[PDB]
Parts: sequence; structure tokens; C-alpha cells
Amino acid sequence: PNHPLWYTLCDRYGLYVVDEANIETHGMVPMNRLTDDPRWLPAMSERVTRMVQRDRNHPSVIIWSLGNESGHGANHDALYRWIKSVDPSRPVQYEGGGADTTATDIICPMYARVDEDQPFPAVPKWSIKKWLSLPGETRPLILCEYAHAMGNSLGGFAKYWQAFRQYPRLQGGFVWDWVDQSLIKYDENGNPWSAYGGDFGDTPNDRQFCM
Amino acid sequence: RLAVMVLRWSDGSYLEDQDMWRMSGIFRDVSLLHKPTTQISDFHVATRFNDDFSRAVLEAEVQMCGELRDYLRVTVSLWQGETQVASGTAPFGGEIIDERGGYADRVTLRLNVENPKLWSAEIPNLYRAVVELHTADGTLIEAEACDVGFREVRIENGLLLLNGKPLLIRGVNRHEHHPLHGQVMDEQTMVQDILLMKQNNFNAVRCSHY
Ligand SMILES: O=C1O[C@H](CO)[C@H](O)[C@H](O)[C@H]1O
Ligand SMILES: [Mg+2]
Ligand code: NA
Ligand code: NA
Repeated sequence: PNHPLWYTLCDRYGLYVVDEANIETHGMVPMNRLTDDPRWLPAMSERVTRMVQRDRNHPSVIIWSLGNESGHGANHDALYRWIKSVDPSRPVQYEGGGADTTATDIICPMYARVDEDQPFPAVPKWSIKKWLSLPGETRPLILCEYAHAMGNSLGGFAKYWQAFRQYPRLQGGFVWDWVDQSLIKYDENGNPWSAYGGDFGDTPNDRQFCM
Repeated sequence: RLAVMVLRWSDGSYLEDQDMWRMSGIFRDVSLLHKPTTQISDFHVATRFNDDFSRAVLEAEVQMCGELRDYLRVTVSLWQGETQVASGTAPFGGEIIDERGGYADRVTLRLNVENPKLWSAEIPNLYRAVVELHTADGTLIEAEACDVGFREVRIENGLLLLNGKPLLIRGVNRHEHHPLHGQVMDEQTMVQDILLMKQNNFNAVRCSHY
């Protein structure tokens, strides 16, 4: 959840918001190790419920998200249902566990390609046009992350937009992402420069991947 | 002496506007068929399966014409080559259908078949079903027959399944056409077409459009 003023600005200026719980356990092995554990349900539930209680009156918030990259665990299913019961006025989405679990109203993959499948075991990233028509599938698809804008990037962006416009159920996506996470450091003469992962003595690090 | 007046055009023509040569005449076989007064006048074969196709029930509804008699029976027997695999015998008179009873002139036979050999375009396994109309004592009145393929066709979850597996149709539309005989078909041309199709990786044909 963001600084409270962000929602007020989005209400007034006009932007649609996906308000997301402060839950990411990406580093776990497997990713759902905590989220499938009932002992971690109280802690997860408070990150979800206290968000809804704070933000539910903002019209800019149109979708609730259960967090990010925490696999898919039974705790997600429980909290999906909690929100659906407490606030029927907004869809719930969540990407973990393959982007199309029973804990999401919207198929919301990250970096699924337009035409090319990436059939990873257990959590495949189908071509988005193919994903829509998988036997039994009815939901809309909106990418929670696509077109990774790291450095000299965004090649093939038009290809997403051609598909979004042609397919009713492809309803767009969220580019990753807005702003380079660089930090200012100074040289001996007091000149500012853009620093990334590893420039502060932080180890292990992931270098320019923050940008 | 038979006399046949064939008309090129009729009100039927309005429903026969297929994109092809418009021709006319007695273009398919003519035959004479002798049946007994007490006859099999219709018969349907159904095959249905358990979840993994390791068991089947062959169901045969048989209709008769002529005078009803207590001594009348139908036997449906099912054959794999020269080996009889299943058989059923019953008198006429179907289940109750409504307030007025059932069909006294029909009977349904049900035969169990374990581990049936399944029919597909890949392996066209066939059994032979013989439908015998006869007396309880064993005198044959007549027999009809057909080839039986044990297979289930269904649409499930948006997929067309044959024997539970999603089909990939390598099909072609095929009109009945011969450059010398027009729309008269013969076994040799038919066989030639089939062989070519299968030699060229086709598994399906559409009867375009009749
Ligand atoms: O759509 C069609 O066009 C074909 C053109 O060859 C042919 O006339 C078919 O009978 C018809 O269904
Ligand atoms: Mg036509
Ligand atoms: Na669309
Ligand atoms: Na990053």
C-alpha cells in the first residue's frame, strides 16, 4: 500500500489503481512455503485486511491485489474469499502460482509473450492469445507486468498493443516499471552520480537490475 | 416392366444449389429387395463406455413389422473375426414409455463387452453385429448385420474427443466426381480416393454437401 496521499491524487487526477497487499516472499523455496502455512495466515491476513479497511473508500482503487510473487498457498485462497465477501465492489487479482489460480478474478501473468509460449513446468507462461482460449477459461487477461523497460528496451511493445486492440478479453497491462531505482552518490569534488546495486558495499547484490 | 419418369428440375432443386456440375438421371444403384412379411424394419446400434474405456455396453434397439407373436425373438450377437464375443436374446416388447405402455413391436438388447478394441481412424477395429429375427425354438426368419466400431464422440470442456482424446482433424472436403462418369461413383474410384487421402496424411472427410 502506498502513501495515503497517492490515492487522493489518483481520485482527483483520474487514474485506475490496483492496491496491493504488502506481501512478497519471493526468496522462499518453494515460493509458497510461507503462504501455504496456516501459521503465517494471521500475519498475511493483517496485511490484506488492514489495507482494505484503509483504502476501500477511494474510487481510484478499482482492483485489490493479494501481493506479489509468493507462490500460491491456501492462505491466498482464504484471503481472496475474505475480500470478496467484505467488498463485492472490486475484483481481486493475484499472479502467484501461475497467474490463473482460484485466487484471482483476472488472469494476470508477468512477461507472458504475445505469440510465443514459455511452457515452464507447473507455472507455464502461455502466449496471451492462447491463454484466453484454454479449455474452460473465461476470465479477462491483464498483465500485472510486461514490456520490461530495463535500459535500452521496449522492443516489440507495438505487438502487445496490436493484440490488446484485436482481442476483447486482452484488456491491457502494467509496464514494469515507472522509475529507475538509482541513488545519488557524490565524488571527491561534490559532484552527484547515479548509483545502483553494489555501489554502497552491499553484498550480495544484483547490480543494475533495480533500474 | 418398370418405367421411371425422371425430371431434371423440381421444387427439390431449390435445396440442391451446391457449387458443382448440375446433372440428372438415375445416377446411383437400382436394386430389388425381398423381405419376409415378419421382418426387421429398423435397428440402432449404440456403444457406451466406462471412464477408461475398459468396459462397454453394446445396445441394440430392433424394430419389427408384421404380426406380433409370443414365439418371436431377436438375437444380437457380436463377432470378432470368427470368435463370438457376446450374445443376447429377447422377446419383443420394450420398457414402459408413457401412460399407454411401450413398443410391443421393439426390443432392446444389451451386451457387455470387456476390454473392447476401439475404433479410430488410426486403428479401425471393427466387430460384426448380426441381428437375427427368429422363433423361440430356433427357426431363422431373417438376419441383418452391420460393422460395429466401439468409439465415443463427445464435446467436453470445449474439446472434441474421440475415445477421450482430443482430435486433430486432417480433413478434406470431397464431392462425388468422376471425369468420365460424372457423378456416378464406383468402388475402385472410392478406394483410390481413400488410399490417396491416407497416404497423404488425411484422417477425415466431409461429405460435401450431401
Ligand atoms: O464456400 C464455398 O466456396 C467454395 C469455392 O470453391 C465452394 O463453392 C463450396 O461449395 C462453398 O461452400
Ligand atoms: Mg455454395
Ligand atoms: Na482488448
Ligand atoms: Na528489477
